[PDB]
Amino acid sequence: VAPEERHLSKMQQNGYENPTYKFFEQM
Amino acid sequence: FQVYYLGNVPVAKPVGVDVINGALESVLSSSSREQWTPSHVSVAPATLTILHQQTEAVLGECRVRFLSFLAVGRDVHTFAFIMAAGPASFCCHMFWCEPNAASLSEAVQAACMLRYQKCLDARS
Repeated sequence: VAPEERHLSKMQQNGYENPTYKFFEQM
Repeated sequence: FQVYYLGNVPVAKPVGVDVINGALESVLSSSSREQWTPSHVSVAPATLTILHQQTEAVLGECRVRFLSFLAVGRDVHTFAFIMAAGPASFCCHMFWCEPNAASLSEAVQAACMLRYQKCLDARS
């Protein structure tokens, strides 16, 4: 598993929730 | 290589790989490659600016603090992010990336990481 493919599969499978929006949301 | 802006569509939720793949399928169905706008993204912790390839005309500018979610599509060329355009209003911005969406998706995640630290530094 190349370094690309690991981060890449996660980006596809899970994506990424921006903690900035989740932070500024709680308040 | 090369990024193409596919445009943007309203979406129903702020997060989800299902949501962004739904958006990518709609836009892919209703356009042909000849119509895709060559462009590049200027990425900063504050904002993302989508710029037309040669002319550098602003096609959108999005504040990183109201970006709720991002992902690479099931097709590895695809990238999308969801914006909270308002409290209950969500808009998905979509791209086709050659050779793939890895470097751009990772740049945008990195903006979100540094922007988040700023939010913590602001209230420390």
